[PDB]
Amino acid sequence: LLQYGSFCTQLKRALTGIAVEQDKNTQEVFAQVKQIYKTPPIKYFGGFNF
Amino acid sequence: KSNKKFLPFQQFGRDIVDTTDAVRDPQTLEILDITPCSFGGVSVITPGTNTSNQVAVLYQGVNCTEVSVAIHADQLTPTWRVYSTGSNVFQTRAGCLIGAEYVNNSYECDIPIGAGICASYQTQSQSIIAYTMSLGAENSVAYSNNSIAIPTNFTISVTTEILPVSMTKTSVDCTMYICGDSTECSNLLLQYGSFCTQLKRALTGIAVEQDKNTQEVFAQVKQIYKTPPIKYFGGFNFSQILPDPSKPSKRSPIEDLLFNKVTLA
Amino acid sequence: QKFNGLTVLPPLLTDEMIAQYTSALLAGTITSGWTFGAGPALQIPFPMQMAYRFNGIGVTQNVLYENQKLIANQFNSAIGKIQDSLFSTPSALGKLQDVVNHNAQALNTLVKQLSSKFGAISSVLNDILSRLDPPEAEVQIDRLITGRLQSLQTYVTQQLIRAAEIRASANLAATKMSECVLGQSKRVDFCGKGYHLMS
Amino acid sequence: AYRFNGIGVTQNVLYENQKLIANQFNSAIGKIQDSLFSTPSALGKLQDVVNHNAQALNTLVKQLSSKFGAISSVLNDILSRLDPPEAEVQIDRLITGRLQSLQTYVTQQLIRAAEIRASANLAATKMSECVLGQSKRVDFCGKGYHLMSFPQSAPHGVVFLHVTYVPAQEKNFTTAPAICHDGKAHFPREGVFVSNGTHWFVTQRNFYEPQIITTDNTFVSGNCDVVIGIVNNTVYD
Ligand SMILES: *[C@@H]1O[C@H](CO)[C@@H](O[C@@H]2O[C@H](CO)[C@@H](O)[C@H](O)[C@H]2NC(C)=O)[C@H](O)[C@H]1NC(C)=O
Ligand SMILES: *[C@@H]1O[C@H](CO)[C@@H](O[C@@H]2O[C@H](CO)[C@@H](O)[C@H](O)[C@H]2NC(C)=O)[C@H](O)[C@H]1NC(C)=O
Ligand SMILES: *[C@@H]1O[C@H](CO)[C@@H](O[C@@H]2O[C@H](CO)[C@@H](O)[C@H](O)[C@H]2NC(C)=O)[C@H](O)[C@H]1NC(C)=O
Ligand SMILES: *[C@@H]1O[C@H](CO)[C@@H](O)[C@H](O)[C@H]1NC(C)=O
Ligand SMILES: *[C@@H]1O[C@H](CO)[C@@H](O)[C@H](O)[C@H]1NC(C)=O
Ligand SMILES: *[C@@H]1O[C@H](CO)[C@@H](O)[C@H](O)[C@H]1NC(C)=O
Ligand SMILES: *[C@@H]1O[C@H](CO)[C@@H](O)[C@H](O)[C@H]1NC(C)=O
Ligand SMILES: *[C@@H]1O[C@H](CO)[C@@H](O)[C@H](O)[C@H]1NC(C)=O
Ligand SMILES: *[C@@H]1O[C@H](CO)[C@@H](O)[C@H](O)[C@H]1NC(C)=O
Ligand SMILES: *[C@@H]1O[C@H](CO)[C@@H](O)[C@H](O)[C@H]1NC(C)=O
Repeated sequence: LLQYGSFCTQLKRALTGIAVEQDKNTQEVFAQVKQIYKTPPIKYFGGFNF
Repeated sequence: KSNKKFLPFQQFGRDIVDTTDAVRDPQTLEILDITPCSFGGVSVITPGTNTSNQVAVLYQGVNCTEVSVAIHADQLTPTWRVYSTGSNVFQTRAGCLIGAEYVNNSYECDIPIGAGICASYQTQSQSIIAYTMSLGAENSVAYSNNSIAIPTNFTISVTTEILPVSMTKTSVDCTMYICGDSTECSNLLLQYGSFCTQLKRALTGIAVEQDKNTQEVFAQVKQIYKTPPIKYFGGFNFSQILPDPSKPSKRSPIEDLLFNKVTLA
Repeated sequence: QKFNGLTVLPPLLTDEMIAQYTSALLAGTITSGWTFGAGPALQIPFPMQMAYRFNGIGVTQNVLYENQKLIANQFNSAIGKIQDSLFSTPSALGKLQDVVNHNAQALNTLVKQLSSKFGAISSVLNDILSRLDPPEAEVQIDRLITGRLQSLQTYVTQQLIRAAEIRASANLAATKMSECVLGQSKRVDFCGKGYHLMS
Repeated sequence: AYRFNGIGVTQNVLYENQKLIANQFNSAIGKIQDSLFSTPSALGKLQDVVNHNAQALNTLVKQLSSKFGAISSVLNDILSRLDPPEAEVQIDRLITGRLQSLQTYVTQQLIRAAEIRASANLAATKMSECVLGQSKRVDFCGKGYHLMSFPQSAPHGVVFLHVTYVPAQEKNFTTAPAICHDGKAHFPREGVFVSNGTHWFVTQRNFYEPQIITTDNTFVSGNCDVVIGIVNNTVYD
C-alpha cells in the first residue's frame, strides 16, 4: 500500500476538518450571550406562566 | 466464556456485520467469545515550542487501567512512554490523559480536549493543567413589577468583519500531466473515452464563477463619485479610510496595512 | 463493536452546558426584553414589554392593558397544547432522526464492504498469506487494496457533501436565533405565521 | 441626525453632543489600526484559502513520483529499455493512477468553490444592506444599534467597519402603566412614565430626558377602573 502515494493523508485531513466544523456549528448557534442570567426566585410575571 | 445457545450442529458464529465472534473448542465442546484486542488513536497536547518542551498525551477511547497494565507488561506499540507520576493520570470521556494535573478551577477554554475538558499552560512552577470549561460570568437582573432601568449616556463603537470573496483560477492539461510528450502513452490514453473534456469544462466553469463573484460584490454602483477637495465634515475625521494620494497605488492606510499583512511555482 | 479502525469522537460541549446556555437566553429575554442583546441588560416589568411589542406590530397599548387577563389565558392555553401536540405525533422530529439514520447507514455500508472479494480467491488476508508464496500473494492482495481504497474514497466524498448541507442549516439557525429571540422581526414568515411577538 | 432618529433617539441629542460624538468616533477609528496591526490570527480566514490552494497543488504535483505497482515512475526509461509489446503493461498502471489523482483534485476543487460562492453571496447582501442603507436586523451589521458601515478591500476578500450605538450608565426608577386624573386614564404617546421618588415625568425610552406630563404628550382613551397598577396624579392642560 505504501506504493500508492498519499491518499490517506488527504482522507485524514478531510475528516479532521469535518469534525472541527461540527464543533464550530454548535458554538456559533448557542454561545450567543456572554453573561449567565438567572430568573428571580419569585415566578410572577403578571399572569403569564412559563 | 460465552452464554450462546449453540444448537448441536453449529461450529462458528457471526453478527450483523458478518464477522466471527464465537467459536467452539474441538477437543472440549465449549463456546468461547472472541473480542479484538484494544486499539485506538493517540493525541499530543503541547504549547508552543517558544514557550516550553513539555507535552501531554491522550489515548483515545480507552480506560486507564488497561493502558497501565499494558505498559507494565510492555505490550503497547508506541515504545516511548511518559513518566506517569501517580498524580498526573486522569480519566475523561474522551480517554486517558497522561501528563497533566487536574485542578477544580474554571477558566475560559484554551486547548479543547473532550466532553467539557480543556488544557492550558499555567504558572500556578509552570506546568500543564486540565480543567472544566467555564461558560461565563454569573449575573442576575433585579426583576420587579414596578421598577425600570434607563440609560443616561452612550458610546460609539467600531468593529470589523472579514469575508472571503474569490479564490485562484487554475487550468490543467491532461496529456502533459499524464503522458508528458510520449506518443505511445497518448495513443493508449485515447482508449479511455472523454474524461478530459469533462475535467476542462469543470475547471473553466470554476474560473468564470470566480470572476462573477467579485463582479457581484464590488460593482454595486454605476457612477464614480469623488470627495470634495476640502475635507471638513463637522469634526469627523475620515483620513484613515480615504485614499492616500502620495503613494502610487492610491490606497488608504488601512488598506496598505491589510495588503502587507497577507503573505502568499 | 468499535468496527475495524473506525471511531466516534465526543462533542466538546455536553448536554448540560447547552441546557445552561438555553436557560440563560430564556432568563435574559424574560427579565430584560431585547435590551440585553445590544448592551447591558435593563429590567422592565413583563406587561410593559408586551405593550412595547404590541406597539411594534401596529396596535396601541391600551388594548393590551385592557385585555391583559384574556391575553394571559390565551398564551397559557397555547403553551399547554404544544406538549400534547408533540407528545402524540409520530413524524414530529423526522428532521433530527434522518441525520442519525443516514450516518448509521453509511457506517454500516462501509463496514459491510469488507467481505467482498473484488475478483480474488478470498476476502481474508490471513489465509491468502498462509496458503500462498510471496511471489503469488501480491497478485491477490492488490485487488483487495484497490477495492477498499475505492470504498474509503466514496465514503469520504459523501461525508463532505453532507457536511456542507448541515453547515447551511446551522447558519440559518444562528440567524434565526439572533433575529427572532434577541429582537422583534418584521420579515414576513421568518419567525412564524402571523405578526411576530417573540420566540 | 437622521440615523439617530432611525434608531429611536431624537435629533437634539446629537445636535447637543456633536463634539463628544465626533471625538468618540475619531478615537474608535484610531484604535482599529492598532488592533489589526498587532494581532497574529487576525486574517486567518483569508490566509486559509491561500494555504488550501497551495497544499492541493503541491499534493497533485508530488503524486507524479509514485509507481502504482510498476517498475519505474519515469516513462522515458520504460520506453528506452523495453519493447512495445511489454511497455504498455507498465504504462497503463501509471495512466490509471494519474487519472485517479486528477479526478480527486477536480472533485475537491468543485466542493471548495461552492463554499466560496456562498460566502461571496453573503458579502454582497451585506454590502447592499449595511453600506447602502441602515439595517434593523439584529446582529447583521455589528453588535449594537446599527448606524453605518464602511468597506475596504483585502486580498481575495472584503473588510467591513461597522459603527454602532451602545447605551451606558443606566439608572433605576419607579414606573407605572397609566396615570389617573379626573376619573380618566392617560397613556404616553411615545415614552414611559418615570418617577424619581416624589414627582412623575414622561421620558423617551433609550435616553433619560424627563418632561412635564401634559395633555400634549398623552392620550386618554379609557376609564380608571380597568388598568392594573394605575397610579393617580395630576395632568396639566
Ligand atoms: C403554571 O402551569 C403549570 C402547568 O399547567 C401549573 O401546574 C399545575 O398546577 C395544578 C394545580 O396546582 C396541578 O393540578 C397540576 O398537576 C400542575 N401541573 C404540573 C405539570 O405540575 C401551575 O400551577 C401554573 N402556575 C400557577 C401559578 O398557577
Ligand atoms: C458621558 O460619557 C462621556 C465619556 O466618558 C463623558 O465625558 C467624559 O467626562 C469626564 C468627566 O468630566 C472627563 O474626564 C472625560 O475626559 C470626558 N470624556 C471625553 C471624551 O470628553 C460625559 O461626561 C458623560 N456624560 C454625562 C452626563 O455623564
Ligand atoms: C485626522 O486624523 C489624522 C490621523 O490621526 C491626523 O493626522 C495627524 O496629525 C497630527 C497633527 O498634525 C500629526 O502629528 C500626526 O502625525 C498625523 N498622523 C498621520 C498618520 O499623518 C489629522 O491631523 C486629522 N485631521 C485633522 C483635521 O486634524
Ligand atoms: C479427545 O478430546 C475430547 C475432547 O476433550 C475428549 O473428550 C476425548 O476423551 C479425547 N480422546 C482422546 C483419545 O484423546
Ligand atoms: C476503568 O478503571 C476503573 C479503575 O479501576 C474501574 O473502576 C472501572 O470499572 C474501569 N472501567 C472500564 C470500562 O474498564
Ligand atoms: C474542587 O471543588 C471543591 C473544592 O473545595 C471540592 O468540593 C471538589 O471535590 C474539588 N474537586 C476535586 C478535589 O477533584
Ligand atoms: C409583584 O406584584 C405582587 C402583587 O400580586 C406582589 O406581591 C409582589 O411583591 C410584586 N413583586 C415583587 C418583586 O415585589
Ligand atoms: C436599582 O435598584 C435595585 C434594587 O436595589 C438594584 O438591584 C439595581 O442595581 C439598581 N440599579 C442601578 C443601576 O444601580
Ligand atoms: C425629584 O424631582 C423633583 C422635581 O424638581 C425635585 O424637586 C426633587 O428634589 C427630586 N427628588 C430627588 C430625590 O431627586
Ligand atoms: C388615588 O390613589 C389612591 C391610592 O391608590 C387611592 O386611595 C384613591 O382612591 C385614588 N383616588 C380616587 C379618586 O379613587
